[PDB]
Amino acid sequence: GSARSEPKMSKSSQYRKMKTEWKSNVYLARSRIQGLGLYAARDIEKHTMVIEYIGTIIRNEVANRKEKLYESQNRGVYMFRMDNDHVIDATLTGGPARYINHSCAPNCVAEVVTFERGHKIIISSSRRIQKGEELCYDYKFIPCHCGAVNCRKWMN
Amino acid sequence: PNYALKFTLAGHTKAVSSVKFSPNGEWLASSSADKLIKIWGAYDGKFEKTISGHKLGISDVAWSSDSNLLVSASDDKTLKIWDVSSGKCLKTLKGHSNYVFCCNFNPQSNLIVSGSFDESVRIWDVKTGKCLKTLPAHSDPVSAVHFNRDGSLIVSSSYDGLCRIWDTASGQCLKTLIDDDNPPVSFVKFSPNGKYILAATLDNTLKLWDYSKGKCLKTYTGHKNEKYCIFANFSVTGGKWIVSGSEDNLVYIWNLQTKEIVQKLQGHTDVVISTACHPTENIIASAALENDKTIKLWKS
Amino acid sequence: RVLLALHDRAPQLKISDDRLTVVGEKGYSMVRASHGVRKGAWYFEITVDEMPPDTAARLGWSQPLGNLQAPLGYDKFSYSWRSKKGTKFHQSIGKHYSSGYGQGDVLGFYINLPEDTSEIIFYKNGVNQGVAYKDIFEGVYFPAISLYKSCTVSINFGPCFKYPPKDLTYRPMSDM
Ligand SMILES: [Zn+2]
Repeated sequence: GSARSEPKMSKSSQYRKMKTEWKSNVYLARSRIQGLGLYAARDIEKHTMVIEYIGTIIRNEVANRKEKLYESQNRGVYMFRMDNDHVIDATLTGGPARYINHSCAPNCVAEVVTFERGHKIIISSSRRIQKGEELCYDYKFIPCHCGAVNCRKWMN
Repeated sequence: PNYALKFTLAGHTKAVSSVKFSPNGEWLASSSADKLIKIWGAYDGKFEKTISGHKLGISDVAWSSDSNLLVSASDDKTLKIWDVSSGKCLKTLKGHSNYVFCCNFNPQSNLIVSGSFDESVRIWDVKTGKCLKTLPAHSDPVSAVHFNRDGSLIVSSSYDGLCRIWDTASGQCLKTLIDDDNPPVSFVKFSPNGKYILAATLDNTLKLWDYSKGKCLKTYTGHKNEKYCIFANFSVTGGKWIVSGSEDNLVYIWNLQTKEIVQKLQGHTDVVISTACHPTENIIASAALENDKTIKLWKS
Repeated sequence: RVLLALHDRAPQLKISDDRLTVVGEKGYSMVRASHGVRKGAWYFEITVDEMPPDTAARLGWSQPLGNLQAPLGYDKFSYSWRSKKGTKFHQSIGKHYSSGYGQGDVLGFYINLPEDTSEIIFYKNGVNQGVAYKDIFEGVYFPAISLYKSCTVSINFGPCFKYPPKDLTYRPMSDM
């Protein structure tokens, strides 16, 4: 028994009110599912906005080389698609939201509100999320390490 | 450079995982995953006593000032606090949920780190043993824990080349180091000053990484390390020497400035899992896995 | 008439309103022509009018089932040759061929296609650049363009060619 011997094989204005408080929203807190997560030192209320998925826009084709980039330094395991047209990166320079994990009871979903500068992934709330509850979103595209009630223990 | 074979340490039921010498020339036990720690010797293979009674295989065992006090990083998700002349379970460390890969007593002999894979890494007390902190040690499973010359810094290895020098008093590491490879790093360690860390980049090029700049000093050649676990050693007995482990039934002993192939020593029958070094004399062991089941001592 | 196509485009690509010129988009996405063959030795011309400093643009034959968004040379459907440092590409891998093309030339391309009863040759000011590879696959052979920042290249299909060589017996595509 050894793993060593085995080889390793109205919306816009309130949204900008949320944009004026990104230091004030949260701090980078942990979660014992895997490493970090995101907690809050406050109670995130109903219809409270949280975060926007920003970063580096991939074109239509550049993901076909970004998948080769994933084999050097193992850089991005943090993916979320913009659309059929584009993908947004958060690994070289961009959004620091690359530590929003997932449990099979996710407390947030993905919504799109479009500015003049294009479609933007916008997060709001639908309930009073209390202090210290991990924010995590459903994927809908490796088993989990959360230990949740009525948990699928998968990704999507 | 005419390092010659002296002894042979056989008598194993499973594969041998590690050799780690005593700090002042005392002992070298069978630190293996065979549910066995036989207290073998470093000078002539002097068999002392039998300390066993485990549930599963030990990834690596810790060491002490008198080379006696142990703690088992076995694969049964548990850790007992061991003593040589006791044979008794003192307490039990709980807080892991996967393979307990590695655990250490610091050179001040007052800490028990215990490395994990799903980042359930907890730094423990030697005396009490109370649950303190889960640590986000990497984004990957941990493959090395080590304490430096004095005992305020903790280096840890990753599966993408993170040389995170974790702080003991606070818990926030300082500097992030990187390479253009995507290296599943099997092992990192400190130095006799704590400034140069030898990581594992798996294209037959292992690099000795700087503290502040994160550069390498001298990138070696001629070695074989692409999949299998191989330790990292240095020698201060005479002049400058570079000793490492191999895979092709050889013993890797070289010098730092050369970066050449000047000495390789046949005599093994398996991938060398482990070598180690001694501070005052050139007493060097060389362990291997299940296809050898021996630990061959070397001496100039 | 031998011309371009309507939906052979990306929305960031601009096929110009003359159907004789393509306007470059600053990224790298593939635009292709519309009239090709499957078997025989055929010919057309791409007249490269104007070029900025330090560019990257690849030209060559292609098959329509490739990538609509790639820089040319990404697939086994097509070959390419770059305007900087002159490199032939098979699935876009650096294999040194020549030195690339500049401002004021005509890139008029030759094809060779046998059958039981195949190479791609590039020309530049009439210079026989050599052979990229041998024994290419079966399909319909369109031209293909991917460009730098918004430069100016022209296409040509008429028999009044600007640089007609005298080394091979070729036919214009406008006979279709
Ligand atoms: Zn869950």
